[PDB]
Amino acid sequence: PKKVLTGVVVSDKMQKTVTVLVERQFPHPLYGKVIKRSKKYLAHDPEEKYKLGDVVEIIESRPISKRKRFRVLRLVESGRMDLVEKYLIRRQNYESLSK
Amino acid sequence: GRYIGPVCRLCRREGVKLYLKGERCYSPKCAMERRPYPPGQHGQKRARRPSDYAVRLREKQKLRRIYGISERQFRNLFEEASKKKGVTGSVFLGLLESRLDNVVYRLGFAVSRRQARQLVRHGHITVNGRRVDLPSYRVRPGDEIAVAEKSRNLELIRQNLEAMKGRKVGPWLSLDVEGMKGKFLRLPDREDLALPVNEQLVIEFYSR
Amino acid sequence: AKEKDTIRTEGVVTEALPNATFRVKLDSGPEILAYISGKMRMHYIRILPGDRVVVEITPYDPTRGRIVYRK
Amino acid sequence: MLTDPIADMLTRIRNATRVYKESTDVPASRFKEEILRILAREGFIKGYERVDVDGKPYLRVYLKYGPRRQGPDPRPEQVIHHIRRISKPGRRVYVGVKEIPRVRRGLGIAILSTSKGVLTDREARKLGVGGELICEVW
Amino acid sequence: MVKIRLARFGSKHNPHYRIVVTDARRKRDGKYIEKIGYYDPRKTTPDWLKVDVERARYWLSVGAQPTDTARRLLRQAGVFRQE
Amino acid sequence: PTINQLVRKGREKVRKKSKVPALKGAPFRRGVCTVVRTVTPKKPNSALRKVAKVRLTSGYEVTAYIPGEGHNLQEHSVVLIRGGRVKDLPGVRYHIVRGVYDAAGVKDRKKSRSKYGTKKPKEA
RNA sequence: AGCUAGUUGGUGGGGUAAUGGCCCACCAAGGCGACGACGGGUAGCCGGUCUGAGAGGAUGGCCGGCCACAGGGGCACUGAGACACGGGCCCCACUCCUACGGGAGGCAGCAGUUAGGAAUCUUCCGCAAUGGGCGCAAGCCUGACGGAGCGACGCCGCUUGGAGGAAGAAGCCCUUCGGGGUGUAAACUCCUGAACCCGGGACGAAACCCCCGACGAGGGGACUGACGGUACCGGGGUAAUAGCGCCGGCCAACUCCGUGCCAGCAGCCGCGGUAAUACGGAGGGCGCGAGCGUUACCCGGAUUCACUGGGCGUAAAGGGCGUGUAGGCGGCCUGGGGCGUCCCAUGUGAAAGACCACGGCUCAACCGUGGGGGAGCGUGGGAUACGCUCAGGCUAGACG
Ligand SMILES: [Mg+2]
Ligand SMILES: [Mg+2]
Ligand SMILES: [Mg+2]
Ligand SMILES: [Mg+2]
Ligand SMILES: [Mg+2]
Ligand SMILES: [Mg+2]
Ligand SMILES: [Mg+2]
Ligand SMILES: [Mg+2]
Ligand SMILES: [Mg+2]
Ligand SMILES: [Mg+2]
Ligand SMILES: [Mg+2]
Ligand SMILES: [Mg+2]
Ligand SMILES: [Mg+2]
Ligand SMILES: [Mg+2]
Ligand SMILES: [Mg+2]
Ligand SMILES: [Mg+2]
Ligand SMILES: [Mg+2]
Ligand SMILES: [Mg+2]
Ligand SMILES: [Mg+2]
Ligand SMILES: [Mg+2]
Ligand SMILES: [Mg+2]
Ligand SMILES: [Mg+2]
Ligand SMILES: [Mg+2]
Ligand SMILES: [Mg+2]
Ligand SMILES: [Mg+2]
Ligand SMILES: [Mg+2]
Ligand SMILES: [Mg+2]
Ligand SMILES: [Mg+2]
Ligand SMILES: [Mg+2]
Ligand SMILES: [Mg+2]
Ligand SMILES: [Mg+2]
Ligand SMILES: [Mg+2]
Ligand SMILES: [Mg+2]
Ligand SMILES: [Mg+2]
Ligand SMILES: [Mg+2]
Ligand SMILES: [Mg+2]
Ligand SMILES: [Mg+2]
Ligand SMILES: [Mg+2]
Ligand SMILES: [Mg+2]
Ligand SMILES: [Mg+2]
Ligand SMILES: [Mg+2]
Ligand SMILES: [Mg+2]
Ligand SMILES: [Mg+2]
Ligand SMILES: [Mg+2]
Ligand SMILES: [Mg+2]
Ligand SMILES: [Mg+2]
Ligand SMILES: [Mg+2]
Ligand SMILES: [Mg+2]
Ligand SMILES: [Mg+2]
Repeated sequence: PKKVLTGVVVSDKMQKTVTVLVERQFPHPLYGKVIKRSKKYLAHDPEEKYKLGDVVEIIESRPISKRKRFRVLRLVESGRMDLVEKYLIRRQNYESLSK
Repeated sequence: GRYIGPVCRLCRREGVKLYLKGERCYSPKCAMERRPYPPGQHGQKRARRPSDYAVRLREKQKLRRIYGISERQFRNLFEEASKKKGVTGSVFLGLLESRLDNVVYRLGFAVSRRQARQLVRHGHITVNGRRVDLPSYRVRPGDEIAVAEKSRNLELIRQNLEAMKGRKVGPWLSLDVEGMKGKFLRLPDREDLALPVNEQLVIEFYSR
Repeated sequence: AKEKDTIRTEGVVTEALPNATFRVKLDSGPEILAYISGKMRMHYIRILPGDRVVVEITPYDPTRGRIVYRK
Repeated sequence: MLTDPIADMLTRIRNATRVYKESTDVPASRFKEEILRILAREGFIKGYERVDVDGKPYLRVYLKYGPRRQGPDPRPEQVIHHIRRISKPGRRVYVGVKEIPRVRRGLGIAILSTSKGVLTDREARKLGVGGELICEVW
Repeated sequence: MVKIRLARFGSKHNPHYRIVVTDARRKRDGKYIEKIGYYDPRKTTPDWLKVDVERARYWLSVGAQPTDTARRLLRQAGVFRQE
Repeated sequence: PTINQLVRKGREKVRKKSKVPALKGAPFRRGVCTVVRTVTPKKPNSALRKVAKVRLTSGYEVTAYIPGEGHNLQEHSVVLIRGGRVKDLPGVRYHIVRGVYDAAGVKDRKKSRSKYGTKKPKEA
């Protein structure tokens, strides 16, 4: 099957593209305690149909760019910006820890 | 290869008869009946309480001495036994017994285990009608050990058979004295053997 | 093998280094840091500069002597 | 924060047994009740009633004890000699049916939360289902 | 051209083969597609060759090509035999 | 350390600090001597414990210890180090294995021979 | 600790077998980052191998898979497939010849040389096998492979005899002077015959090929062995290599003399400074044995990085305290979804290995056949306690 992922649209800032953010709650091989790691996926958005904070289902496609390999297959729930919010705050935080 | 040397010394050391002579060791000469102390310059000297390790080691030596095997071979056998299902201790001993030379000694074709080995290695021994000259050679159950036809007429073997004529083999074995055959019928056990060893100790030793 | 080789020459105690080591100037010449003998140490035999002491010296390195006898 | 319920309950039980309190008391829960049932049937307790302590649903847990024993250390031989949460929050523990713990080589038990319910290790093996391994008791 | 052929195994002076279907461009001992038979030339065993016939037939059908020795072996254990 | 802590940081895998830098993790290095000198041992041993500064095929310049009584070891002696810090002499981490190149068998040792490179004596 | 400007996304095009910033033109200004980007160091990666009870830790030699690279760096061309180890162009570095303009090279193919190194093989035979390429076939190649050589480099098997034989020869050693020890060990008698010699002699090789049969099935024929005159078999037939470590404790095994904190030993502790069971020898003993040791490395022991399985008053260890962001974590009841979780089914988990069983080498190592197991991941269905999530309610926590 084509790999199906579930994630929240953390960004729309490129034409016909969404930065989707997929959580993946996997148990940690050595210790066991189930980690909640997350990855950004850049996803082809044919229309700019999908706005920020949309939780979408994403499918691997032929390439349509260096680090953009996914059709947005379908929407699940929309508008849950809370989920975009945490991510955004994390991103912001970095600005601190430097020199 | 062999131990290849002074034997009743070994008997003296392990503090117990080990019968690596077969005839003399039976007689009033095993240097246990006449004398019985660990050899060399510190013989009659006080025997201080040995370590736990020490005892185990001595037991292993005893066992090894009895079956006349290069330590490596012994170790391999032990390992095999351990790998094998069934009680390692007993199974190990069974495996040891299974040795062709040892079987021959036990069947009686030769009086001494060394002698048996020698007999095997010259080609006087024949499993299942074939020259099986390998002292190592573990025999499976249901296998007929026989003196080779060309070795039946030879005097030593005849003498041994005569000695063994009437007097019993092992419970695990069968011997036909006339045709010089002898079937390794079942596989042996622990109670089936008179051994001065406590194979548990051997196991422990190997475990370390 | 244990080689009999050493030179049993005497010397003036020049200077006390640590441990019980001394730069002692011999009968013949060169000053070598010479450490005190074990025997001497055992019998507590002190040395100070301004002494004349027996100093056994090696063939391998005639630079490290050994102060043998109690002065 | 009271930050585990199940573990706390287990710990409460343990503490009450350590000083031979006839009956402990632990705030009620479905899961806790289930656990107690499993314990009860296995026999680590006399059983539980469910009282209302000061307004709130609470389970008395009637702790079983071995007989008053002769000699120095007159201390009634505990039946729950030791009790241990295994899947705690943080490190949660899920074991396949093959991986299900044989606690004390059979003697005491391991409580397993399964899709089939809370049930002893034995039960889990019988039904052939693993689950989240709650705790062991012996 | 996926061949049916004899992958050498065993040891020194202990030659053994597997009647094995592989792409021609391989280490003769290399990762083959299917082990469809085995064969001992030294004929030590009573079962000195055993080829699975159906699988071999299938391989032949897709156009696997048996190497001369392999072909011979197949013939011996009736794969080309038409009744 | 809480399991979350472990996940974050893990365990610092204990790196085995190498006791001998003869290099390559090689069993022996043959170096050429510079100075066969003699050294005073540490606090509780007193001798004139022999030694040789050795300059190596591994570029390092280390003082190996000479075992056995005597030595045809000189100055420009091509010699094989063995590795194995000797307790007494401070900062001497090696040996000279005897019975190779310039170093020769400790003469007329009858007992522990293979360790001193002394060829079996021809018994009459 | 920030990195990035073909960098990120778009449109358009080029290029490609094909997607694509792969590349370009033009916009838009992103994209990644402490869930550790970039930088540095290091390194082929894996099936496996070792080790470990296991979890794990190391490691990736050999055999199998994949990559990369064929002096260093570009680059294409040809082709089904390469940017091409024994094809091409170019630059560079090196060696090689040059009539000085110029060309010739490429062993990380086998073998060998030399260097470096502690250290690593024969300028071997063969196409008989199996595989490759070509060709109708014959056949030709084939340093793939098959074998032989050398190396105790490992593993396994075997030999250096066996039976008897003193109340104990000699020699050597201790002694308390009687004796003890070495030791049935030897000597010696009988036996058996590794070696060695003679006779025989493989299996591995039946196809390809030819004829009959249709050049099909199928049947018959004929040829062919590097190893190798080897293995092995039959006869013949002599008693026919033992060594190395250790002997204070850990650790199996002690006495004497030499020696005097010296010469030495040492893995740690530590022996030696005139009775050394620790040094050197001697006897004796213990361990292993065609080996035995040392070195180096790995794991183990080390629950000494502790997930299993440690700790933090005083031993190393609680931040000087707040307040907080990220994260981690989370009370009680009901309902759904079922992501985690569990189960079942099947797909995958190559081969070899490792596990088991049998089989073949006179045994074994080694190998073959057959079985099973398998962490993981895929898909279909299911389960709902837990965790998750969404919805609703509750008051024990929290705040008011
Ligand atoms: Mg051997
Ligand atoms: Mg020594
Ligand atoms: Mg395009
Ligand atoms: Mg790019
Ligand atoms: Mg541009
Ligand atoms: Mg680098
Ligand atoms: Mg590298
Ligand atoms: Mg690695
Ligand atoms: Mg490989
Ligand atoms: Mg080169
Ligand atoms: Mg080039
Ligand atoms: Mg290049
Ligand atoms: Mg090419
Ligand atoms: Mg090229
Ligand atoms: Mg390439
Ligand atoms: Mg080349
Ligand atoms: Mg080469
Ligand atoms: Mg050379
Ligand atoms: Mg060199
Ligand atoms: Mg070779
Ligand atoms: Mg040729
Ligand atoms: Mg061919
Ligand atoms: Mg022609
Ligand atoms: Mg040619
Ligand atoms: Mg070869
Ligand atoms: Mg060999
Ligand atoms: Mg060697
Ligand atoms: Mg004898
Ligand atoms: Mg004879
Ligand atoms: Mg011949
Ligand atoms: Mg002799
Ligand atoms: Mg001892
Ligand atoms: Mg010692
Ligand atoms: Mg001594
Ligand atoms: Mg070795
Ligand atoms: Mg550990
Ligand atoms: Mg812990
Ligand atoms: Mg601690
Ligand atoms: Mg402190
Ligand atoms: Mg504080
Ligand atoms: Mg706070
Ligand atoms: Mg928070
Ligand atoms: Mg909850
Ligand atoms: Mg939460
Ligand atoms: Mg497999
Ligand atoms: Mg297999
Ligand atoms: Mg067999
Ligand atoms: Mg709620
Ligand atoms: Mg208040």
